[PDB]
Amino acid sequence: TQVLVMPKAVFESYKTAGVQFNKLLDTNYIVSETSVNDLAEIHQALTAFPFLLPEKLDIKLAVSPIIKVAELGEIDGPEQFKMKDLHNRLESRLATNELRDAGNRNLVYDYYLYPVDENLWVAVQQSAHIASSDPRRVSIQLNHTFFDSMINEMLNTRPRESVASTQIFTYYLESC
Amino acid sequence: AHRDSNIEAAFRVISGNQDETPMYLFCSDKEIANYLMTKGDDRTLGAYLK
Amino acid sequence: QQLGFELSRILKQLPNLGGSDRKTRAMLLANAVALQIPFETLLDFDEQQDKAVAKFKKILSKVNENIAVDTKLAVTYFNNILRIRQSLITGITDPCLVKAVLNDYLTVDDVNIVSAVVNGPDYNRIQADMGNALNQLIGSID
Amino acid sequence: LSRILKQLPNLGGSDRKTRAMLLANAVALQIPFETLLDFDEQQDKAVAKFKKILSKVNENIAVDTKLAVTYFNNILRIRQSLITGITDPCLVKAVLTSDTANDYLTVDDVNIVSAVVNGPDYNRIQADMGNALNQLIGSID
Amino acid sequence: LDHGYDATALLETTEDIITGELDDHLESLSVE
Amino acid sequence: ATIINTLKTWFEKLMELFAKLIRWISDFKKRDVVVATRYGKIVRAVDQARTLFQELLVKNRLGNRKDALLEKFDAIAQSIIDDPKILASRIYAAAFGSVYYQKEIININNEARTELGTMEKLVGTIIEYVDYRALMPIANIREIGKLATRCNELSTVYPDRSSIPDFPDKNFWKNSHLLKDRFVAPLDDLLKAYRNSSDALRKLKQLSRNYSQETIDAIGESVQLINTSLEGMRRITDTMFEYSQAQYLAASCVLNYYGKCAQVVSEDYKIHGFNDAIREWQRRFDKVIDDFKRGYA
Amino acid sequence: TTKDLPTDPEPGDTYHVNGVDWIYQEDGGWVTMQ
Repeated sequence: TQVLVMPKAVFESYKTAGVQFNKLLDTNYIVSETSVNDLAEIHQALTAFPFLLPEKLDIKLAVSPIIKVAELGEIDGPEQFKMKDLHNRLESRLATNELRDAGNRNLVYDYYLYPVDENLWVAVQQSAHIASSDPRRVSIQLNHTFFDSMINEMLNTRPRESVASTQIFTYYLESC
Repeated sequence: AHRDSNIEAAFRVISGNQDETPMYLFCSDKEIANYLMTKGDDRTLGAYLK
Repeated sequence: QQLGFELSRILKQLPNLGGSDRKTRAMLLANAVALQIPFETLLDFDEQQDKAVAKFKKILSKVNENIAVDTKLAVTYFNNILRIRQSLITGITDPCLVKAVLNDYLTVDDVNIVSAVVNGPDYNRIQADMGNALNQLIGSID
Repeated sequence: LSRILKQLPNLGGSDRKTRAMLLANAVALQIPFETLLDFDEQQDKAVAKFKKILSKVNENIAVDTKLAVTYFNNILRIRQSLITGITDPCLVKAVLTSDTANDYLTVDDVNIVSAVVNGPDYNRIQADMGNALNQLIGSID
Repeated sequence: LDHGYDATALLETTEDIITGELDDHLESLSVE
Repeated sequence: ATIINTLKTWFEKLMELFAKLIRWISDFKKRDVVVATRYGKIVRAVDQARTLFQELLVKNRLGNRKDALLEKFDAIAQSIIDDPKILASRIYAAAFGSVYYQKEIININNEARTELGTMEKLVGTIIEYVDYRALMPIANIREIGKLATRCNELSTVYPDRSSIPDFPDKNFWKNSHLLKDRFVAPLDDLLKAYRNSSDALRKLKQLSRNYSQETIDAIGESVQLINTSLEGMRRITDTMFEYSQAQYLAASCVLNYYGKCAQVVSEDYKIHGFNDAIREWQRRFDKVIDDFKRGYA
Repeated sequence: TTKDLPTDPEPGDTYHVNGVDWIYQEDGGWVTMQ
């Protein structure tokens, strides 16, 4: 599968508006149903995801929409230049956000897993918590219900013995 | 007639210009000429011929 | 005059086309209410959104006693407009707003046009460079 | 500093005016207004810091410092109106169809906003809803 | 009623209609 | 008497209506002067750029890359015509090349310039009163209502462009020649007509004398007609001004189309093997861009 | 001047005014050939 981290604000928009979650990995669909700021915030939320996913089980972290847009802007086609214009807007909006939320600094997020098919693992970035001393341990303890949600879902397809050897399984044990 | 005559090749080999195509001159009288001359800006044939 | 009836009476005055009517009807309610509700000073955005939406939904419940509005679509618009409002109060204020409220004549389009012709940075990219090139100064001082 | 300032195309006699706007936004982005206070103490602090920042305009090329303060003060007052809430169609239009609003709205959402906001009777209808809400928003529990 | 059942008083005054139209037009300009 | 107060109240209301409109039209004139100065620069650049491409393509100087570059050019146009700044109203459809809508807008403009003379005559009629009932120019009043009605129809923005038939698609630069003749709103005529009308009413402050009922009835009709005319012309003027702004945007969009197309030619033959004609063409195009930039500067 | 074109023409019609050639395409209406 592929984990797609998005802020709660973006997730609730998708659920309220009724945006097909299946096609959020297809660049051509997400850019039509997603605002420029939402796309930038998804990038920022991916870059703030602290956990290492079980690559040994073919569980990858999604490539941010900005990179996908940047790549398509360099590939010949009938929409290439519209995609380049979108890229420029994403960079300016992303820089605008980075200059505003730079003060966030020392905090960690709660994550909620919303499985969508076997090729997409929506990870909702919820309320922040302040964590300056050993934020790695604080993040682990806070995300207990995120770790067991991931374990429950990958045990649907992956062998139990293999999942038991992942860092995600370990994080669950360390939390409780 | 343009295809079968192989005329375009003859012009290119003789002139040396590999992007040259013959121009077809319509030799009419005074009455027919008034019907051949139309939207003169597009004074071209089916495709690349003039 | 219950709010549900007064808002419905006004919404009836929008021009009609066909089924597109529910998208423009919902949008106008989202625009008016998202921008009209005052913010409480003690709340952060997270709490202000939950409170503002709770009232917005209650308003729709009263409006839907008089005129049909798609609830889920209106909330979608409401949250988007509310986030824009929250961004403006904490974030960057567009120069069109300074211009609209306040000798201001040359507009942003006027410079974005030149940048587009020369294929250089536009106003927003320059604005991003300004703040970035200023980040160190503001952080250093107080 | 000057590297990026030289990226702004020259436009008539406005070179000193557009950069004044750019600087006012650049500072106002990173000095927030704490919602806890009213428009006197947090306002004076934000303005005082802005004027102190203007002390370094000798590093810049074309900054009208008197206008830059005017723009900065306008930003703070506009934020006050937005915190308290706005209904005036002349300002609501400016917010709904703007460079910020086009980044939070999708292409289809903008198309809808552009259909309502640019209607022949928008200003009248929007004003009427502003009064319908301002008078009764408190009635909603 | 508002004023009274006399059919003559029920009739709206033309001068008041002209003033009203002027007031409604000016109100719209204040809104716009 | 109460008649004098009624007349004076109406006159103040009319002058207040003009005072609000005059300020609005002055703001329009100030903005239009800025736009007109920049619009001249844009059109010159578009005419020069259009000629350069006409030469570039008609001589087949691109060679085998012609087809590929043309596809890119279409992609550029598609990215510009879909710019959300371009509203779905027929006003912008006309500004971006549509012919039927443009003709209607021009006809409306030309008619408004003549109906303004009627507005002056209505006010002059009031001066002649303050039985002499003028025959009244209610005719042109029917027409200004129809023109304002059509202006509202044109300016309406639909949720989707598909609601407008023959809306300009990516092929909006092909009709850029229609932008040569700048569209000018009758802003100067409005200011003259409104300022003269306001001053004429200002000179009636001293009324005095009891008036006959037939004089007051005739004045009442004139006041009502003027009120309707002012609202009608306001609707028309705003729509005609919107087209002026739309045409400015359309001219900028065509210039941006040509600018981006030239950039693709430069990049394409910097990656591939450039010819001498290509470098000569690009230098000519760069001169056009430089003149444009210097004009704005 | 170049807006003297016939109203309601057939699709695919071509009409020449003032050195400008106009094709009446079904989608875009009147558009110059080049």
